This record gives sequence, structure tokens and C-alpha cells, in this order.
Amino acid sequence: DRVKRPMNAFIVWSRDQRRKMALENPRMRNSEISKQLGYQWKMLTEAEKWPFFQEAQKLQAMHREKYPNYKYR
DNA sequence: GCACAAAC
DNA sequence: GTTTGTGC
Repeated sequence: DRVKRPMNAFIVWSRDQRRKMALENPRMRNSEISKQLGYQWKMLTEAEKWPFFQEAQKLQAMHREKYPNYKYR
């Protein structure tokens, strides 16, 4: 049925990026950290792209090559 | 448009 | 309460 899927390049930010928001703002009332990241997307910081994108490339490549024609259902 | 993952 | 990326 469902194939396994590693973290998405988007949740990757969540992992480390969010840790930054948790330091100075460990108490967010509403879901602001959500619409806030949207602002970062219209202005992606290269300091965060190049670093983890190189790895995220092969993660997808391996599992992808194991399920070529297998698609969501 | 549908299906999945994580954490505040 | 919610965001987004990937594939057709």
C-alpha cells in the first residue's frame, strides 16, 4: 500500500529551522511559525539551501529508484 | 486534487 | 489549528 517516504525537503527546515524559532520563541500562541515560514519561501535563505539540499538529493534518488512505477493511490 | 510525514 | 514538497 503506502511506500515509505523520508522527511520532505520542507519538513527538513522544520527540523533545524524551527529549532531556531523554539529558542527565542518556545511559546508561540497561534500557528504563526506556519505562515512565517511561507514568508521565508518567497525569500529562501541560501545559507540554509545549499547545506542540506545536497543530501536531500540522494535520499529521494535511492527510494525513488526502488519504486519507479509505484504511485500514490 | 488525492496520500504521506514532523513539530509547535 | 495549519503549513509545504513530491508524483501523474
